[PDB]
Amino acid sequence: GSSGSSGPVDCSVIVVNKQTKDYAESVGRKVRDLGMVVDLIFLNTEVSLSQALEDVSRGGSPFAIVITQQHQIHRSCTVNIMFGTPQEHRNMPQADAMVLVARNYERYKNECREKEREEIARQASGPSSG
Repeated sequence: GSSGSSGPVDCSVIVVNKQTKDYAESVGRKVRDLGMVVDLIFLNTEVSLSQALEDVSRGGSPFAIVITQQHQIHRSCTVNIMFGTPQEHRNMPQADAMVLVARNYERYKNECREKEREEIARQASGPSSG
């Protein structure tokens, strides 16, 4: 390796609010219980959601979870896929999300792996270096 910053998050959790630090800390770990890389994005009065969504895609994050005060009450997040057809799941129960994520993920991987190292046989410094 070299250092290891973080990389692409299978399912990144978007939490603009702070109060939802624990609640979000779950939905995120929940996706991890499936064996999917998840992270927590805190935007404590900083930037906006999109700003994160933009980094989500560009970052690689195929799935992005939306968290917020309300979402806390209803206890539901918004799973927005970044890869493949534009599928926007609005209002979804954790259990479901976990299934929609655990399910999609399975497939996504099938398309992710593809094969033992793509045809490309040369790295010569890749993306994300800093």
